[PDB]
Amino acid sequence: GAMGSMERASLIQKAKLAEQAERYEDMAAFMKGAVEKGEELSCEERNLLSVAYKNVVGGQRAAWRVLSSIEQKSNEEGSEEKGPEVREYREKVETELQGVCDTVLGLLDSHLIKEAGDAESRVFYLKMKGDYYRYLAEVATGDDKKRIIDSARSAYQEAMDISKKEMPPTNPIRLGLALNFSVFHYEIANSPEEAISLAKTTFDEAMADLHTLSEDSYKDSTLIMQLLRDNLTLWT
Amino acid sequence: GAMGSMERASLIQKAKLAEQAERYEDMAAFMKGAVEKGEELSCEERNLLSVAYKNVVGGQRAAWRVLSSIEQKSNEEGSEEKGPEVREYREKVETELQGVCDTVLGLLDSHLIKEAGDAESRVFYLKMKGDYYRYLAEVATGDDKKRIIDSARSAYQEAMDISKKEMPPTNPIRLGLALNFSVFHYEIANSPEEAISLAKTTFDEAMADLHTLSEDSYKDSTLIMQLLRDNLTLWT
Amino acid sequence: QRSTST
Amino acid sequence: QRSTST
Ligand SMILES: [Cl-]
Ligand SMILES: [Cl-]
Ligand SMILES: [Cl-]
Ligand SMILES: [Cl-]
Ligand SMILES: [Mg+2]
Ligand SMILES: [Mg+2]
Ligand SMILES: [Mg+2]
Ligand SMILES: [Mg+2]
Ligand SMILES: [Mg+2]
Ligand SMILES: [Mg+2]
Ligand SMILES: [Mg+2]
Ligand SMILES: [Mg+2]
Repeated sequence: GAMGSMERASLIQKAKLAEQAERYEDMAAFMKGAVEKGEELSCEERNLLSVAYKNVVGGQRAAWRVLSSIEQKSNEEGSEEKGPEVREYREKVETELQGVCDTVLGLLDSHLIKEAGDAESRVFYLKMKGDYYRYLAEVATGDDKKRIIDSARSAYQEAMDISKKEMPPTNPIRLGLALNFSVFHYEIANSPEEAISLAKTTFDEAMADLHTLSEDSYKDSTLIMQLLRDNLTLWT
Repeated sequence: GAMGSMERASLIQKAKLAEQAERYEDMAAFMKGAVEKGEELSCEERNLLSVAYKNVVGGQRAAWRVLSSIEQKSNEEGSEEKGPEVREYREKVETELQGVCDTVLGLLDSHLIKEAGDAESRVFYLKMKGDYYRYLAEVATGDDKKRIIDSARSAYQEAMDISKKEMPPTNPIRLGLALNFSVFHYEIANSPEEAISLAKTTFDEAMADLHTLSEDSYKDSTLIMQLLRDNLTLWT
Repeated sequence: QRSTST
Repeated sequence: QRSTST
């Protein structure tokens, strides 16, 4: 693409500069370029990829929710007709969001997942696949909605099965996957009981394994554990 | 442009939605489209234009400063050579910033300023012209730097002369212009004494005129007055 | 408060 | 602290 002429190492370096500058669209474009070099990503490189796109799509999602709320209020009894503009603009943001998700899913499919043999990498990328299908599901309202939901579920489930076999209960990737799959259950799949049970069992299993950890690992694991607890507090 | 087929009123409406969503690049593009319809802008519309571009360029400026700081540290005694990447990325951000400034200056020149006859509008647009030349000056390092500085000065000065003749001391536009011209003096023109004297005299003149105001006007004027005081505190 | 993800 | 503008 436009990054084809730039060295892989330079793309990585610039991704890191973009991160420091909070230039997440640039960060994402640099990491897309790096992925497209065809080489596997290191642990640190995976994190750059994920953070870049998380921030880009997160901004889009937040804008979409503002616009969708305004649209929904426009459809209430007693609201003045204001024309097609709110729908149009919501649709514009939606289409851009969908495009970013499709871009990420395309990187995963060509060829990050298929080349990922270690559980760290494979679980990481399958979690991402679940996340971006989840974001597609958040805006879906038509005949593929069920299929999009199932795609998210499938990816998360595969990642869960690997993570349970291959990673300790306190591994940050395993914990973040469980966190996000629980969010899927609660917010997408109409399965709040499943969400709660997953979050509880994940938390408890991790607590039981903290004793095996160094101080640094302990800090990393207890961080995400707190996110699980935050959702449990909100949902119960 | 890409907005040529959209109604003026629809562009305005969508600018307002973009503002609510904090989608400032979209906001700016909608307001560029509205300007390009060829009709003068209302007071409210001017504010949308200015806020949109202020936020876009403000983000770019903040990123540029992070990158320039990293670059400058790379040029210090004992810093490892790391190749052209930091400069390249700073330059990319810089060029994009310059482009946005040139876009804004182009809207002002074709044809917002020439059509603006009321002091509110004329001063507003001349203040913008000074601001965007100021932003160009912040990144300028070569043979046009003096000319860019002079262009900012010229625009600010013209706006000052009109504002003093045509607006009360407490008018928010007059106050914001003085604020920004003082910043110009301090940060661009190597004239800290001029900056301080302008900020003081502006503040004092406004304080003397507050008694003429309604509660609402009072609130609007004392807001910007506090910004003047904040700079005076920082600079003295 | 929204659900939290990572 | 930077200089403040509006
Ligand atoms: Cl639109
Ligand atoms: Cl498995
Ligand atoms: Cl670059
Ligand atoms: Cl005059
Ligand atoms: Mg190479
Ligand atoms: Mg009515
Ligand atoms: Mg759609
Ligand atoms: Mg492999
Ligand atoms: Mg028309
Ligand atoms: Mg050395
Ligand atoms: Mg340059
Ligand atoms: Mg006129």
